[PDB]
Amino acid sequence: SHMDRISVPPLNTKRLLPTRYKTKNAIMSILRNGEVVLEFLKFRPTYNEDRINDICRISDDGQRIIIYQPDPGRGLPVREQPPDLQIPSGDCVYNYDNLPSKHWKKYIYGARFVGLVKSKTPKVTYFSTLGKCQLMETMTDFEIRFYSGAKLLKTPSEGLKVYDRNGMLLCSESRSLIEHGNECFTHCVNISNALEVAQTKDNSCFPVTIGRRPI
Amino acid sequence: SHMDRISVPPLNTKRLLPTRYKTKNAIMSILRNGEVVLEFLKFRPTYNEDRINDICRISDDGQRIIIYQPDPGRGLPVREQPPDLQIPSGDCVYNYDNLPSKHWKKYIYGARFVGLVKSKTPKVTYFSTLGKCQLMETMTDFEIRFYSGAKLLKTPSEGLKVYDRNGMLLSDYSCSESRSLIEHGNECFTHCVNISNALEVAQTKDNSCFPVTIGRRP
Repeated sequence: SHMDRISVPPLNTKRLLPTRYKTKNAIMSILRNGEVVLEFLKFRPTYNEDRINDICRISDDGQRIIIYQPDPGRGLPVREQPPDLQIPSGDCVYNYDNLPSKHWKKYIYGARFVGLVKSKTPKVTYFSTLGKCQLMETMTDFEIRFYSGAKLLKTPSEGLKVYDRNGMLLCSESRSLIEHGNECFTHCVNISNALEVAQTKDNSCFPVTIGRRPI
Repeated sequence: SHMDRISVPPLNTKRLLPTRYKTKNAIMSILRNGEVVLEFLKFRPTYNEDRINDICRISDDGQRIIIYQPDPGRGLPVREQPPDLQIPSGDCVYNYDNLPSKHWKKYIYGARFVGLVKSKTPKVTYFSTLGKCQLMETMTDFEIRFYSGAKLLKTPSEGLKVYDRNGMLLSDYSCSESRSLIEHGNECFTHCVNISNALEVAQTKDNSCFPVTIGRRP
């Protein structure tokens, strides 16, 4: 039933570069091979330090999941990268369509970490007459760094905002920058749609950069 | 472990009106009192029809959960309204934090149900110079019915979709017309959000500020 399948769509790390992000509760990595590794931490007085409590690896297309607890009861100490993957024993290998519900929260955490990185990864970059425009891989996040210094931000929750170089939210000059922002956004979206036509499995069309900073 | 918990926060039916969804495997209701009632169905040859196998009731702040399994094995005939049955024992009354994982699928299903309702419930309606914009209770589902006939939809689940005057989905924005629809989308969405934000200030427990409609059909 529609009740036995997780809420998020299967994640995927298309065009996302290696990155290692760390909160107080988790280390999360996108690896060179596109896989997502989540190392959830638990502080262990016994060792007086964070320990890797459990690990969730997710394939670059979101369909294959491995979830286990390393050395249960104590886990592993934190290193500069996630631990290597030991050959799976089977009962720690799940897939997207049958992932049990008790593991959905971890998977959703991965989807969200991937969402974040996608929201900061430029897919189309364009030099307008007024500023450097960047459409992110999410197709919704977008910003312009104006040569003057101002900045326009478009996000899925607030819409378009514009700021001065130090970050104060500016006002008829705003009407001008905002209008230019809409225009660039649409151009970048059109560039993106246009380029999918030339895309093949062997040859990519992104990330793309058009024009250059004037002088 | 913190990651070994239910995958949705507590639901809530704030400002949702009564409603009833029928799927092949459940009947889902939001009652007048704000309660969610999920009726799980299963076809039973012995009766030659679908029977209600079990039931899950969830309070309006998502904090109370009651699980029934009425007339076990046999179930109940489906009715057009959910009946408020006897609870076998106090063991069947849970709260959100202690709900056992064997019932998370049910709860999450309820929370999804509620999200569907919220995504179709207008919270801010604005009549612009170009269309009727509706920002929904989710704060992220947004649509404009342009007076000219175009339509623009915005959801977290599908990004942006824009339909020309002829009801055709646009694949790109080449003409001055399509580019103006996308632009109005952004401006009107920013405004409805600002309206939502500004109104909260006037909100109390005695008086509401939503749903709100600004202006009118030209």
